[PDB]
Amino acid sequence: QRLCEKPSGTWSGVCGNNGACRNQCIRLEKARHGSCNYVFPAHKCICYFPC
Repeated sequence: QRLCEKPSGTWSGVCGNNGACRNQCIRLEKARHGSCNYVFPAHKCICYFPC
């Protein structure tokens, strides 16, 4: 399947950005991609790792 997502463990609380989220996942969680996905009813930071 696609990239296997992993809930940002370096992030906390509500999320309001995709880039800072992505960037954080890149450097801190060593993720290749990241975004602020909308897991209803809230936006959560999700890092993407090569699956």
